[PDB]
Amino acid sequence: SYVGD
Amino acid sequence: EIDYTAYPWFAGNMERQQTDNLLKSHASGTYLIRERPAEAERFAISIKFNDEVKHIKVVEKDNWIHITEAKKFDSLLELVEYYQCHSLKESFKQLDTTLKYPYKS
Repeated sequence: SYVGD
Repeated sequence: EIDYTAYPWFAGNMERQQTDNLLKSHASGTYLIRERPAEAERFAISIKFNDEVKHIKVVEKDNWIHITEAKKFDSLLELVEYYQCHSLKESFKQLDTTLKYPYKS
């Protein structure tokens, strides 16, 4: 849902 | 302390849905820093790129602030100021953009 993870 | 409400890229506490509608119509490079409603005192960068609105976690660990482990800063301001001049591509190959336009334009 977030770019990082 | 630093009063982040004085910056045109600080949206305070704001849901993701509320952010996607605010940035959908703006040019690529339009961004905002918001507090995540589900995680108190944790922030996220929301950046318009191509035609999507990306969302990047701002991690706080061992007194460092960073969106990637390979580049760390002492404050959220120094983090945002760095990526205003350096593209996110150095740590996100699909996000070749800087923090170009604060969403209060």
